Amino acid sequence: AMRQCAIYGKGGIGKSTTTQNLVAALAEMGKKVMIVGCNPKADSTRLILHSKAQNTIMEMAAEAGTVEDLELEDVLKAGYGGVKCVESGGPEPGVGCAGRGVITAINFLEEEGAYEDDLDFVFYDVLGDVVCGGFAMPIRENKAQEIYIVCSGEMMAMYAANNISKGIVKYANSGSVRLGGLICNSRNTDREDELIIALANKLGTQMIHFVPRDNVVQRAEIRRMTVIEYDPKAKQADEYRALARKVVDNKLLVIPNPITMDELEELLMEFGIMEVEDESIVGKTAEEV
Amino acid sequence: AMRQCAIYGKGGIGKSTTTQNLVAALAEMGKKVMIVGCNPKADSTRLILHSKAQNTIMEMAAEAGTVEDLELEDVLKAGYGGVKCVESGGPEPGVGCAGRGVITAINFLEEEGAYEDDLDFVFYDVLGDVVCGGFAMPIRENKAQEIYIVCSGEMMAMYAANNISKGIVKYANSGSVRLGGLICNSRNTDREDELIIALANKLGTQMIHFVPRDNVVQRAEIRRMTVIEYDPKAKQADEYRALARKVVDNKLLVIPNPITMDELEELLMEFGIMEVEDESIVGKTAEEV
Ligand code: SF4
Repeated sequence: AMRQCAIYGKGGIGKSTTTQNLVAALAEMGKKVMIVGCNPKADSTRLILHSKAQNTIMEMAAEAGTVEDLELEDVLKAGYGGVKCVESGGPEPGVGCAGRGVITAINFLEEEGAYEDDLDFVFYDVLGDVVCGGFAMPIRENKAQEIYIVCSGEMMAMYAANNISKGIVKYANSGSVRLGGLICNSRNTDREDELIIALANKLGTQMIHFVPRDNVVQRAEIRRMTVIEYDPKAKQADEYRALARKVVDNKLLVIPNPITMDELEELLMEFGIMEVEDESIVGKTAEEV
Repeated sequence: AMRQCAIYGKGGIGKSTTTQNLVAALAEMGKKVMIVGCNPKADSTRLILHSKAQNTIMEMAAEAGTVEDLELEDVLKAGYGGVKCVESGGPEPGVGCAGRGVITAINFLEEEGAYEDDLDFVFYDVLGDVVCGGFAMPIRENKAQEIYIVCSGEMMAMYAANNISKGIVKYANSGSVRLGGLICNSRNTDREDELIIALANKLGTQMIHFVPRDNVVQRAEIRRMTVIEYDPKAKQADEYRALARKVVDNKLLVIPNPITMDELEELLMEFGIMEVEDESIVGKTAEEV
């Protein structure tokens, strides 16, 4: 029973680092896993392969002329734990849709049969900075049924998480696509552990894990490797193991309930990241009030 | 001579705040300016209109059934300095392309003739987090000829800036679309003033302004207004005036020269934001080295 998963979330909060460390812990569970990277920069596999940047299907279809002129040897690599690694590649900037890099990539892996081969998990590392039909490709073409959203106690991350949810909603009533939970990637904001459980409930799922911000994640990272690989005996290593536990063992897959902007500011004001408004000074000069 | 401009750049570095403050100083120059907001959240006009969030063409085409059922009174507002303000609106999450909200909006303004009416400047606030053909709509349909990119001394902002540039390149040899310069929105990183001039040269333009990070921008902002409007006698107000000067007076419009990733890490390592690599430890456990 090979399960199809995707890790969606906003950029710059270290989504990929957690995707890769989660996956590394699952290979330590003895699960064969394949990461399909879907970002324009090739950052979705570089901790598993010890790479500066893995070569992408777009760059190499450009070398060969078309996609059929490519063989799986150099498209799909494997590293720590025989974790298979593809990078889809980015759209030609300013002209292509991002989504077509990702279909080109899934189609190329269905055809050279990497999907029905021995695998336990597929994980698509997808950006959530814009929730358009471009980035919703693995949702719409029913390639990822289990979506876990990475966020933090901060507006844009949570905004992203809600919008990803609205998309799961449209496609839920014509497929197996469900939200399996949220993951807080700590930004050391005061009581964000709580904030993301609050959000996870008003959406109808759980906060399946709180990932703290250790120092070792950064020290393993400058070595182009995971914390599971660098120091298995650290606190943080156990954090990812525990997340990878919960993901196998999870059966709480839902069709979420998106909130409003007003409701979202509630959550941010209540837990104190957002400042409680004063319209008694809105629109007034330095001098007036 | 009404000039068509776009402000492209990565999110979360306060692009919109500088777009709106720049435009506010131009209304103080006595220029009629229209901001066309292109982001899925309505944050491109809210400092000019003192608004929580301006209503968007997408939400209101949804009310009325189609776009023709809308009149310019409530689509296009005006605030501080008779600065016209439209918000394009976002794609239905997970299904539409972002680009079609922006064509639907420019087409609606061409037809109800807001473009040939008395105007000096048009400014499209466009996201740069993904440089796909979706967000390159104002470039491809030759609606913005002068593109000024906002960035900072940090990897992703610079990456964004280069990618926007690759886009200007593809569309330059079939239109008047040019890069008029970069703008560093300081993040108080040590010597980023320098870094962005270095980048602006290896690309072939200029760093047309350095915008510092004042405290007053934040205090004007919680009042839903610009610094030009809140305290004209601050240092920061003068900063935006100087930028708005340079933009009118600018005639250095180019077809840029994108650099590589390697060249980009050069610039980051040279000015000290990026750490000088050691591959003598890449791939080694805590224990080995
Ligand atoms: S659908 Fe999204 S990724 Fe595709 S071209 Fe449009 S905005 Fe870009």
